[PDB]
Amino acid sequence: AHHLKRGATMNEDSNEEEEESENDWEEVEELSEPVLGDVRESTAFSRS
Amino acid sequence: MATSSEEVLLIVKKVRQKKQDGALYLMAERIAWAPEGKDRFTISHMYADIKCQKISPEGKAKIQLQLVLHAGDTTNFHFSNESTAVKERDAVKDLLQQLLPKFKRKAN
Repeated sequence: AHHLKRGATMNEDSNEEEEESENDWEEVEELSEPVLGDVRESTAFSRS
Repeated sequence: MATSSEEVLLIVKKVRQKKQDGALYLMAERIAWAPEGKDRFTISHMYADIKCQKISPEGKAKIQLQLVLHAGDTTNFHFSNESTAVKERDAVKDLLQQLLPKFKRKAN
């Protein structure tokens, strides 16, 4: 099919904001590590 | 190590924004982009302001990454690097989404 953005000549001069498939992205979201305690190295202090 | 230093964690090549030639550099807490072969950066966003990022999958003539900022902004990055376009796309994706909630400044 055709690209849903460029319907006619608008910026084919510099080719900047005229056409782009910006309506088809696998939307990625802020991913965090599953942690329930930030003490895995501090606990390995062994002794003081 | 994430100490407000310009430590580029990931160096991405031939990245185009709206087809504009450039290079994408992922630092410790900020992601910046500057035209390829140019010393002056034009795009600079903090992970803190970015909420998420979407990646334009195969099937298109260009593999890309759009940055969705929780401030109401979006940055379309086209990976025009024939060598590692798709590969860089996912590496950037991961690194970015991994750091995204780590520097989240939306707690305000």
